[PDB]
Amino acid sequence: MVNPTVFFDIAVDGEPLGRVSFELFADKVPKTAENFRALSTGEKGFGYKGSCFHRIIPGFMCQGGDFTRHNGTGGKSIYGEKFEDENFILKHTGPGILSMANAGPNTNGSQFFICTAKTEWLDGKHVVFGKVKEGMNIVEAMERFGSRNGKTSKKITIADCGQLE
Amino acid sequence: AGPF
Repeated sequence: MVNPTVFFDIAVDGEPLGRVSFELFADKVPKTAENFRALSTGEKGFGYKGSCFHRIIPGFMCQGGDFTRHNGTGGKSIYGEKFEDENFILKHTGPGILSMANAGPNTNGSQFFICTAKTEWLDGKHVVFGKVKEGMNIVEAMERFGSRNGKTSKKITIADCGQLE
Repeated sequence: AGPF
């Protein structure tokens, strides 16, 4: 079939930093992929546009998607406040992997993370549903603004986002 | 929300 492709235009303290596009594996994780896609277009009203990456740990991952509380404690899916873990077919095999952040089994909302390294210990706990297609260097560049505990030195936000294909 |  055809997997959706979405993009994120990143900005640091307002200054445009570049674009990152993802391939969502709708063929294997349809519901999870649809959720991310819809949140990227903003077709349901709420979405990712304007939200920031509140947690960046260099060498581990970049986390964002909490557009309601902006600190990892909020966010919601197009299915409600949270949906079940669709499946664990895909694994965290390396940099670029797009996975779902959560606070335990079946607590998927809108938060996600982009891996900047192989994080095998997350397999079976977080649903992998896509991967970076283009702009991986933009993701690595974002690490420059993170810290060991995740606190970011600058305001990293999703200036704009949408669907390409 | 994790990951830990």
